[PDB]
Amino acid sequence: KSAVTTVVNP
Amino acid sequence: CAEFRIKYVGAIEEGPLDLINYIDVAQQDGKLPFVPPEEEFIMGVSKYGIKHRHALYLIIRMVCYDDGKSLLALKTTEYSLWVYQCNSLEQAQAICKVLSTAFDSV
Repeated sequence: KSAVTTVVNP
Repeated sequence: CAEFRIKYVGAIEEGPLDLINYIDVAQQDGKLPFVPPEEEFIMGVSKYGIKHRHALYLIIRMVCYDDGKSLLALKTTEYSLWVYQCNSLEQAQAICKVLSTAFDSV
């Protein structure tokens, strides 16, 4: 399971 | 258009891994402090922008990790790197979730 999350701009 | 609760840290006048380092360098120097004052501010995530307002087109990346608290990082645009501080990791990750569809909103 996760620890560091991100979202990138398209 | 959802509202949140955060603490402020500071601002600067390839992947997300690099963004974490730039904070850790500016933290070990003194440009941005580790532990912030208890002052609680509202971080509303609206369709318009991050409600002091930040764009939705010019924003690039959001990072959240564990510096039992957390940290935050933005990327508005010469680039900018806005840094915050969340109560926990789950809520810090929950903000990303709002940006996941708010991006698909435009």
